[PDB]
Amino acid sequence: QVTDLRSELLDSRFGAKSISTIAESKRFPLHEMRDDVAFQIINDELYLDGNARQNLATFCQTWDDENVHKLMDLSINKNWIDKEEYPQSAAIDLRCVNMVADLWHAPAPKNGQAVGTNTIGSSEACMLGGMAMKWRWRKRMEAAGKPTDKPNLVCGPVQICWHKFARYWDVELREQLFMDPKRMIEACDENTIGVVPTFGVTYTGNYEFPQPLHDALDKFQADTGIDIDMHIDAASGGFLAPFVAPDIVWDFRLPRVKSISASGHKFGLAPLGCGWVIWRDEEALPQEAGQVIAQYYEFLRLGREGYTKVQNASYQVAAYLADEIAKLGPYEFICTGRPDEGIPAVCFKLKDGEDPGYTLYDLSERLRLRGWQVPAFTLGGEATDIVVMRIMCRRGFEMDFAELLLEDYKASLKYLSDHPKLQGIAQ
Amino acid sequence: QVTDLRSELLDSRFGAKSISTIAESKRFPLHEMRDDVAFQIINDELYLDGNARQNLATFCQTWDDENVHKLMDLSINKNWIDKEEYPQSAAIDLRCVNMVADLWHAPAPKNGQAVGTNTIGSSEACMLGGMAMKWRWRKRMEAAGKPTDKPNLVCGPVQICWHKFARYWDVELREQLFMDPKRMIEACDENTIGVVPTFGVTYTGNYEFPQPLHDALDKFQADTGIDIDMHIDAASGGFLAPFVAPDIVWDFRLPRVKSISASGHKFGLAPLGCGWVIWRDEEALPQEAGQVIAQYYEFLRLGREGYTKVQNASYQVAAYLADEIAKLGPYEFICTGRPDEGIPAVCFKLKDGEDPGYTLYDLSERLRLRGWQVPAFTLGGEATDIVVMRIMCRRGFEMDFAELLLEDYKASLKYLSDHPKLQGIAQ
Amino acid sequence: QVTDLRSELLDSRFGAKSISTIAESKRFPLHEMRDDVAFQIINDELYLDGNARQNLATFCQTWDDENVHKLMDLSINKNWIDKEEYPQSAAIDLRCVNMVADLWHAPAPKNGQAVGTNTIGSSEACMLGGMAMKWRWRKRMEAAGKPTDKPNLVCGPVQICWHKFARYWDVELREQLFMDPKRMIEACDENTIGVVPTFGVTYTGNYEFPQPLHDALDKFQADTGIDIDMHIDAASGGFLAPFVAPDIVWDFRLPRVKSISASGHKFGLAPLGCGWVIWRDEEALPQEAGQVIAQYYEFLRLGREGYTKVQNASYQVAAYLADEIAKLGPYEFICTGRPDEGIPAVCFKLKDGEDPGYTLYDLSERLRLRGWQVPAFTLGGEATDIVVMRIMCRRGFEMDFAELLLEDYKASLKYLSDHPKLQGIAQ
Amino acid sequence: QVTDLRSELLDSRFGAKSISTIAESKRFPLHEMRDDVAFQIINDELYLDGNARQNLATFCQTWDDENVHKLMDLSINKNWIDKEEYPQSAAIDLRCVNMVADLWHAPAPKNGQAVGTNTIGSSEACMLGGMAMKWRWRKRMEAAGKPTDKPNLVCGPVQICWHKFARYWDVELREQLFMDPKRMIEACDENTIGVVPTFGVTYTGNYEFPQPLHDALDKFQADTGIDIDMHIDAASGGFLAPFVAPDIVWDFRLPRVKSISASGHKFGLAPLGCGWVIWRDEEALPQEAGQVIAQYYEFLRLGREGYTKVQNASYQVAAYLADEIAKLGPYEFICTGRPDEGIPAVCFKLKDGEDPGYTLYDLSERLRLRGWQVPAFTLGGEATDIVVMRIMCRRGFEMDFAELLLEDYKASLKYLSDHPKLQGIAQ
Repeated sequence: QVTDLRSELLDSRFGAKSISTIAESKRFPLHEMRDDVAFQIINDELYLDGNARQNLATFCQTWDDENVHKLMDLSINKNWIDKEEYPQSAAIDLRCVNMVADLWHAPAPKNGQAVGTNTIGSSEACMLGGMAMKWRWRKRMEAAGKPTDKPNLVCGPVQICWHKFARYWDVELREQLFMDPKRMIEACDENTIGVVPTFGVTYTGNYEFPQPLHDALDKFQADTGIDIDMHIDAASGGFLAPFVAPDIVWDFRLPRVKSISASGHKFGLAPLGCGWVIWRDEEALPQEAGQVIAQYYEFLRLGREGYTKVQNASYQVAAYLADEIAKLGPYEFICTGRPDEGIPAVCFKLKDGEDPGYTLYDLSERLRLRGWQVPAFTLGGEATDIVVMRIMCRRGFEMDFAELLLEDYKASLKYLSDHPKLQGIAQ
Repeated sequence: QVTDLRSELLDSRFGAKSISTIAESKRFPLHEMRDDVAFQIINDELYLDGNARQNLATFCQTWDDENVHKLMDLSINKNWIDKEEYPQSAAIDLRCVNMVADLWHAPAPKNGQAVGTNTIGSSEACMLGGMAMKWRWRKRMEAAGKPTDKPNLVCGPVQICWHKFARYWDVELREQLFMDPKRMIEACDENTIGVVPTFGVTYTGNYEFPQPLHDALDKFQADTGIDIDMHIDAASGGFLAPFVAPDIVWDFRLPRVKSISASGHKFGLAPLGCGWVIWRDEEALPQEAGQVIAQYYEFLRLGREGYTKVQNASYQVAAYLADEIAKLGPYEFICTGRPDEGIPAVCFKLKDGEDPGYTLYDLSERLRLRGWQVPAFTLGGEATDIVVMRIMCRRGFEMDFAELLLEDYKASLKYLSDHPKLQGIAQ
Repeated sequence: QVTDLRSELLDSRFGAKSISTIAESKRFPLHEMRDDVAFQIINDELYLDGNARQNLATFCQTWDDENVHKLMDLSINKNWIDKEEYPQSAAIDLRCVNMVADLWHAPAPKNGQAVGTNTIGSSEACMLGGMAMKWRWRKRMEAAGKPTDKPNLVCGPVQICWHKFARYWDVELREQLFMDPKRMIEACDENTIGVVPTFGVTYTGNYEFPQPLHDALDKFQADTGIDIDMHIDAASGGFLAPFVAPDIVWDFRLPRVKSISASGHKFGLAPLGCGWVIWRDEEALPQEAGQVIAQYYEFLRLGREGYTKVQNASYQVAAYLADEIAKLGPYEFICTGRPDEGIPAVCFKLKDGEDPGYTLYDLSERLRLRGWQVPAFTLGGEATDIVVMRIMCRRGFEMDFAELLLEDYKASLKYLSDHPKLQGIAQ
Repeated sequence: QVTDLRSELLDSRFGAKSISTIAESKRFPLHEMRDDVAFQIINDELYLDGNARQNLATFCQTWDDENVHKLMDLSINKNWIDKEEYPQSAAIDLRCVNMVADLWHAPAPKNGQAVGTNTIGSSEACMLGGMAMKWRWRKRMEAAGKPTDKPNLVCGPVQICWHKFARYWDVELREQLFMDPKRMIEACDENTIGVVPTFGVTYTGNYEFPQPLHDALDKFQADTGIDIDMHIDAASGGFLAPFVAPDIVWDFRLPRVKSISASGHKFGLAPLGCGWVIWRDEEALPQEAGQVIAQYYEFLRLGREGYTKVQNASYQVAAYLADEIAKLGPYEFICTGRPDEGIPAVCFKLKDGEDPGYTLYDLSERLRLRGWQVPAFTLGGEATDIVVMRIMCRRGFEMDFAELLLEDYKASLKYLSDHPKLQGIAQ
């Protein structure tokens, strides 16, 4: 009892009885071990997790500066949930709502504060905008006096964050890289909740433009009685276009856009995982604390100048990888990465014509051997045997890193080329 | 341009031109300032926020050791969203699901992995369990074949996390510290989705015991044909009773308990803000990453030993404050803080008979002047003019701190004792 | 024994038996506890102490950069007591004595090393200079040869750091913000040790000028035989005026100024709490280590450039608060805060005419509710009818902080405006 | 202009124009340099200062643990000066006063708080006690009615911290290792202020015992009318004997002892430099904040157990060095270092008989060559050609260090022995 306790006292962390056992799992621990052994046994499995620096499949953030770290450390616990218990965090939250609703061109608020909402993620943002539009539609059309059972929410080919809404909220849904302006309201002639055109969302890489379709909305209000609003689902374009392509018009510069939704952890440099919903004016919405601190710090420290600089760095790397991989092999880029037209990413498939002995699928793993989490994919359609690869570029992926990735690319190209029987490594 | 730039280079933190302006607000910054001045600008706001250590109105956590700090530091970015991209975080997630669904006594899972779900908060947990049992009821009673427009979900007098459900999910809801076992199913005997009795909820203090009502459920199954299940809403109880009062019956030890909901940031020592939902087994449920890792670390480091020691410390200090403030003045404690009956908290009101020259509203202010966020309240009922105070105890509230609070209490007593006109300071 | 000691080893700091007791007080501890639990026990007391950042009643320093911090860390123990054990600390000490005796315009020392002395505080400085000039007077006037029992040291109405001297050093104490040049020596024309006119000491805020009175000393030398020297008690003006207002005559630029006394922790940016005494040259004086080094670091890092920037920032925010609170209510500022005339502070009182339903005593309370230690006072005179408030500004008090104080000021205005029965909350 | 500025921006600390000049001195810096260059130029001269670890001439502290360092760095600003602005530091101050006045055996205070005073150094303590007993001597004498012009304060032969008092406070002073009990009052039969016998003072190494002289005091009270009190000047015995020699009686266990003075930075493990004065009870005294935090932390963390352990470690090292150096050469230890008799130190001279070719003056410098600041001295008496050396032992001087010191001793012994012309290296 005493001697083994003494050994438990003064011992190397790799000499104790506490560690030589397997980790706990299927039951609750009956006793307590030393905190350093627990810390080590946890740290090792996240070592096994992988290297997130080279994970090019994600858009979420990777790096944060020291001051952001200190700020989130200061704000670990306290919440903005209610009013006075922590009064300044809610104030800063309303400040950032003001700043974002300014950046996306809102009408100047009369009383002095904009209308918006911070959210945990983009899904909550989309669901909020959805039931908001549903509420105003039902209210005014009941003012009209006709009954309801068949409300179709148009557009949104593969977005499921809204299909969950339409699947649970009693909503029918009926819907080039995008849909033409006419068929849009061909399916949306009379009855409709809302029109949701994406903007730099994860699945549709490059912008699905709102100016071409707004002319449609206007002239089919002029033609037939139905006047329908919109909601842009800008998961990233909401924090890219106002810096690197300001002229192109997608915000409340148009009349009929009533609400806009974005995520701040993709490209808003906000670490935790956050989202924003912004409404045009009090008339828009119906009847009815750590991430804000880091986002406000980023807003102050960087501003339009620094944000333009960082997003232009990312677009630069995207252009570089595009051109060089283009002269690597027989590729056909669907998504190149120009600031005017899409988010900084490169999605490309093998040439229509030929197979170079090796499928793209099996190049991804020869890259993985080095630690590059570069993903290959197939799209959802009538053709199911064309396969693409996407190398998303983000903050914290410097040009040097792109060069090392391209060198490992080259090495993989040589290995598969020589040993030709690696043609079908993927399922 | 050059001279003031040189001044910008080598300057004290409080001599720069960038600081002497007011903070940003109603618009987006056009340029970028230096990181140090932005860091300070933010830091003094959180200074003005208040002192969270002495904020006794909250139940959420306050302090976390260094190991959990660096561990969450390591896991800041990565998420449990899917299997491949970060494989071990989801593994540890399912591990903690096993741990919890063990701690609340579940049937041993056949394949080897328990059923459950981690969530962002207790609200999502409550909503999820509610929709789940709604699906169960609708599907099976439609296998019976009779129409459904009259679903009354009973119990839960002041919980709004479920009133939001019943407000949006087309659900009518019809409903001593608790209600007697007979009237319970009186309101419920025929049509009913579920019965939700709380357990250590934020407003209700005492355990609303499920054993007395379970015999009721059984014998009105035996009497009338309706067999109705249950769902415990154990926000704080779920992580207290299995350590400091194990014998008391409340989890799946009873047959009809189909699901349990808890919050892990209240008394589960999990920092971020988390929740747990746990289902009995596969038959129950319908057809259709930083919190887990720190909660797993605390599970391993403390276990049953450490957790019992901690919650018993909290119950200890809660008993101490009870007795001493009891013989300070003419008080009537409704919530004392015994481990058998309630969460570690002390809620007391004025004696029914008399007023000691001062309300308990104004005593909160004379406590506040030194930083004690002790909240006074009024209860919800037909009688409005009886006021209470709650001095909730938690981890990180050592006993000498309690004696300090009591000394400041004494000082406030003397002060508003001498100057008797401070009788109606609160609105 | 063995089990409880095992528990003593593996335990959270809030589960240990050692903490669950009250702190020690009325006796010496017989045994020893662990260092972490004592560290926590102490830390929570300083938590309860208050927030020194928002304590505007003090003039002493609040913040110091990391370099001076780790520097005083390196110098924690060593002493400037003598040359033999630590020879360079005394070297830097004599260096900064040179620096100061320069900054206040001394005659160039022949040997190359100025005369002076670093001290622990301003009180010891005042006593030292007083005893020095008393020795001078007694020795020379006994070289004249007439008896000495009637020494009246004039000026210094409310300074007690000199009245302690005059209390036990056998000195008679004889003595429109300041006194006119004639009555000054009216009280003094024959027998007198010295004339002590302050220079923005703690109690008298704005400069009591020595130029107007020096012509007095000169021509009552020319008229009657008595030649009297002086000693400025510049507790703050000694480290403010030579940067932000240099043209004024107040140091040894005048002939009869024999000594100067200042404090280095007020506006000299020296952390510990220090003082300086400086003598004209060797003839004046009678026959008979962490502060210096941090003050030397700040001298080198900032110099005239940095110090000017800093004190001008403080005067800036002091003017801001003046104008804003001036247009808040019906106030009459006695001390505004112009660099030419006073230290950076704003002392104001109620208008002579009317009371706005609330005294300025009770406004300090509703400011305190948020943490602002803004002190209200009563003046010292034959008339106890006026109450004042002083909002002293210092390094570390950014301007956005000032606007935050102003917003809380506004809130207090509204509150005690609506509820009028708060007429006399202060004793 | 611009190119040199960009060079000053991107540059090693040893490539800038700022460093190539020597440090500032005889004047105030006109401009500001970079703070890192200033920090470096300060750091290197402290390098040149010396190594305080091997400075065995001092008794003051050398090392403090991490927690005391963080407490002091937390309190580097706040003061105990006044009651409200920092209320808890003063509370802890009176706590430590209670604990010290308990440790030295005071009568139990009736109200509950002891009488005492914290001070900056020992000098202020001695001066305070002196003026206190002077005041009582005066008031009692006034009641008796005889004039006071010849007050002699006995004892204190080489202490100057009291001779300054007697030099400025109009006090005549008339006064084996100590003076016999009879001659003490032989110089003090009738007129006397006080009797000051040291205890652990720096100059008189080993205790000047109060029990032998107290019988004297009692029986010359019984013999002639004069009843005279005492004051122990225990600069180090005050924090030594109550742990390592409790039975010996020198505190208020005796009646006539009215006050006791000590320093807390020598052996009280208090870093800053502090002192304590303690009075018997209210009847004793006349009619008219960082150090305490660290001393209170030491009191709690260590207590009687830890303090006994550390002082016994120091006495152990003192015994070891004594025996070993006695084995080295022909030495005659005057101060050996036994716990019953004196402070932990070893003072020794050369044997009266012979010179071993080298004096101990010149052995100290051959020790210095390695870094050992071991000092040699001569005493003030009738024969001043005997020379001693003292190796004071303290906390932070472990046995290993004593062994290395002895080895360097041995090496130096050989060098002087061989080269015999090093007879008179000291002045």
